[PDB]
Amino acid sequence: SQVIFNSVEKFYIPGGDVTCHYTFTQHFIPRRKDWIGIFRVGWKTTREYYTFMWVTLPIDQQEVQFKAYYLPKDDEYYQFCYVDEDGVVRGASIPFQFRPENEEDILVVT
Amino acid sequence: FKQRKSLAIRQEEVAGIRAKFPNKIPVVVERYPRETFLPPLDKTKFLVPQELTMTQFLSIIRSRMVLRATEAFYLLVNNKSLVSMSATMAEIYRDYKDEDGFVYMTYASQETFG
Repeated sequence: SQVIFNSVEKFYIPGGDVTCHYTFTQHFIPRRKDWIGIFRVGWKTTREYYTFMWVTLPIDQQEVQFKAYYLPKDDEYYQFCYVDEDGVVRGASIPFQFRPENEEDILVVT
Repeated sequence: FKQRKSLAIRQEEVAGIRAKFPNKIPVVVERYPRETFLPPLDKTKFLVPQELTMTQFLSIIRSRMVLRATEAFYLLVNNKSLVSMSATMAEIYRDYKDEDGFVYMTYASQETFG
């Protein structure tokens, strides 16, 4: 709703850092304990985050970077969620997997 | 690789492959297990054009060898089937395709069937 994720990939290569792109809607006011976290799809509560980053500062079309080490190892679906200081999710991305789109043993012939 | 993956998992892999490349034929290529001479591949699944001949496909397989071997060798569908090397992948798929949606090939420099 109030926070929107852009350029979210369906696939993120394991071992690469993930740049998360987000934009605040016109009437949304970000706060400094606000955060972005990566949730298994089907998360029940915001306390279930796999990994997180604080909303990036300072704030003047935003991005935050997730280091490869802290990213999910498995084949499950995840999404970005924006959680404000009150514990309220203000935006959630399309789902994605941490995995090559094409497994490496695959060779495309043209 | 019927032993590593379940029928449904393989059918799913074919589904995904076909969704990204609906025009290709998915081919599982495997080194004859008793091969002592030819080197292994850096690739397992080959997504090939319908019109590609068995010969051209053999040259591709050769190009994926982790060591360089110029020697002639055999391409056996299912490891049971000697086929015309002038045959296109479309024909091999029509005639030899596995129930899971994959075509299987074994490459060997020599083999003795029972």
